[PDB]
Amino acid sequence: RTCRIHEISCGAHSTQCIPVSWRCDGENDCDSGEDEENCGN
Amino acid sequence: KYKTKVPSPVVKCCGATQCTSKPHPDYQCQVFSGVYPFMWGGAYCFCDT
Amino acid sequence: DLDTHFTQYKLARPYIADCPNCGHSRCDSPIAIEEVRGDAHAGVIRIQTSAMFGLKTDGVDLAYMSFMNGKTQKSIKIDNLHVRTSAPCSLVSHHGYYILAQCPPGDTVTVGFHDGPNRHTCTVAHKVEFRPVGREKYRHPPEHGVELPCNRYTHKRADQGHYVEMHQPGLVADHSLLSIHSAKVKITVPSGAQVKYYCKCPDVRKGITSSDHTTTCTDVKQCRAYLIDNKKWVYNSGRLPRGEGDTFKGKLHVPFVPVKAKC
Amino acid sequence: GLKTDGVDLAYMSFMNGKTQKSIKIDNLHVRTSAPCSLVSHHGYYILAQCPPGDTVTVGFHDGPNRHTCTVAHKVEFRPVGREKYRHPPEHGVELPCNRYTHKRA
Amino acid sequence: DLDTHFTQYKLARPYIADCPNCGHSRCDSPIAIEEVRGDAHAGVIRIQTSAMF
Amino acid sequence: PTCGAHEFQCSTSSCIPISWVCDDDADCSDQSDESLEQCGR
Amino acid sequence: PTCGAHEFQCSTSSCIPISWVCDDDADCSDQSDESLEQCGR
Amino acid sequence: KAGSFGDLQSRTSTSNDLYANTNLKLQRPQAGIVHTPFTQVPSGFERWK
Amino acid sequence: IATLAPEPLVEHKHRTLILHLHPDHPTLLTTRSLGSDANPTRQWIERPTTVN
Ligand SMILES: [Ca+2]
Ligand SMILES: [Ca+2]
Ligand SMILES: [Ca+2]
Repeated sequence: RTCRIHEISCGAHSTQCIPVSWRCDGENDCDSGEDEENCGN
Repeated sequence: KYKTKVPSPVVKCCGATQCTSKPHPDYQCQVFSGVYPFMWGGAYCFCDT
Repeated sequence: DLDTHFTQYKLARPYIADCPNCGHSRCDSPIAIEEVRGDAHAGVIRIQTSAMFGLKTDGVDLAYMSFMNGKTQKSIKIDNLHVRTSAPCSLVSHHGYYILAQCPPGDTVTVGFHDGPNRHTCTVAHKVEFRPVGREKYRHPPEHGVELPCNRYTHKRADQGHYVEMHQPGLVADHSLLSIHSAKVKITVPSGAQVKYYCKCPDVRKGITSSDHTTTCTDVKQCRAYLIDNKKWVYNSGRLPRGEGDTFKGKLHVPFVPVKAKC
Repeated sequence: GLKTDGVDLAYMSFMNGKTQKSIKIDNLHVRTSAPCSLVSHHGYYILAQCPPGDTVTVGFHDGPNRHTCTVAHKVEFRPVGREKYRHPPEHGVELPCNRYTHKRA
Repeated sequence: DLDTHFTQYKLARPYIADCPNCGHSRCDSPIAIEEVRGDAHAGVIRIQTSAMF
Repeated sequence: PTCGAHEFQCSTSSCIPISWVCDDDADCSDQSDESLEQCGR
Repeated sequence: PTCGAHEFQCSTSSCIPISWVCDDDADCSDQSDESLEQCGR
Repeated sequence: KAGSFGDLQSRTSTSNDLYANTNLKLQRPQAGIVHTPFTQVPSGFERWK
Repeated sequence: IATLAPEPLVEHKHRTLILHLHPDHPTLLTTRSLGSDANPTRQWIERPTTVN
């Protein structure tokens, strides 16, 4: 991890970094499916 | 005599989509996985199978 | 006035959708037969296509039609617009997406139009039959006969209380706008196109751009491209992909509504 | 496909007397009861997709000439499977059939 | 002679008479099909019209 | 005989709507909807 | 997928004869036999 | 019964509630094209005529 | 590509199967039993009919 403050890491397995705006977009980006969960209602 | 109308399908083609139960006479839902369509000007999206 | 009927038909554009047996191998055609209705009492039918008839880029003109070849909406003078089933039918009128014709019985429905040396044909498999009126099974309407109440499709375009809905078009995929600049792929975005992209060259590189945006990846085969045109709307066919978010419920009248007449 | 000087798929050649003419394919029509949509042509052979009927006729315009020839051969429609359709559908069941090849080889 | 078959036909003219279904709505046309005769043995018919050929 | 406010009355007590006048059609038996005094052609 | 001396392989076990290469017909979904580099046009 | 007389039942010609069972079943699109196919029994009102 | 018939309507009874069939093309229905004798039937259905 240890990315910039405008980006959030995903998966916590390969330490890959994505921007925050790609939340609950419906596309499986990372290897783990944590990026499609905990989105807004 | 009836007339069955078909709305435009959604193609979210990297992942999966689900529907609710809309109130309509003889309403139908289905989800078909791994279609890989081909429009004009090449294939629709990159995600194979 | 003509523009009273043609008001909400100026706000929509033709589209390219799937047509079986367009040539011999079910290509994508600018004219695509959807929902031909054939339950009138004299063999008259109403065919809905994807092209636009009687509408230029400016004004309205009854001899001009509009269609698409790619992303450019092209207008062309109507010269030979033919409708045939098993013998060549004689068409009656045309307004927007809809053609009206008086056809002999058969099993196919064929439309076509020439622009230069092109053909642009589409053939759908719809069983159209001739329905006589009364207690005699004649095969063609006669010169002299007793008058009876028959239901037909009307000759005049008007509102008449029947509506269809248009929708904002979804993403249309174009691959001719992705080219390599020197060794890295470049996106050509014409005139506020808002071209989407999706690269998986080492990883996901999705985003929306509005101009230039020279992509820092190698091959043109590992990145998809789209095109967001929201100026004109389309009828929500079953052969077009839907939009992403909420799409507005538009309205569009059907020109040749069924009426009751004398046969 | 031959224009007496090479190979070009938009050309045809024929004889009017003892002189072997060569023209461009302008209106090559095949009709049975309705006009068919032809697929390919190679040498002596034309491939076409025709509706059923009792006659087969082809023709080509040389100048203002017509050049028609109508033979009497009964051609039918043969569906595949256990349903007797009269035109191939948009959707359904893929089944093995036997048809003439698109390719020239 | 070819002129012998047209001596009484120079005194005649075409005319406009009604016929159903030009397009959709039973025109008045220079071509008007009257008395189609089809009693031959190979599908050859003779059609009398209003125009002059 | 007077029709409604959204109807144009040609002759012989048959009236067509205001959307149907000056549009190259014969919606009345006297062709008053496409006459020279209304369309001005 | 090594084919013989009279067969041309497009991609992923798809073999066509050498006479089927550069003849204005796409016999492969890869379309390698009628490409810009293989045909030379 | 989907094929005889009551495939489509409506209380008034302008009514908003509709009864409809026409055995509408969706079908999988094939060979990579975007279209929505279906299969259903024909209208019994057209059969009653 | 060959056509697909509309699905038949199955109605059960005591040792009886009732099929309401509404074809759009002349469609073939062949049955047999899985016993010692099959007793096969074979017919082409053109009109909407009903068999037991
Ligand atoms: Ca995401
Ligand atoms: Ca008018
Ligand atoms: Ca080849």
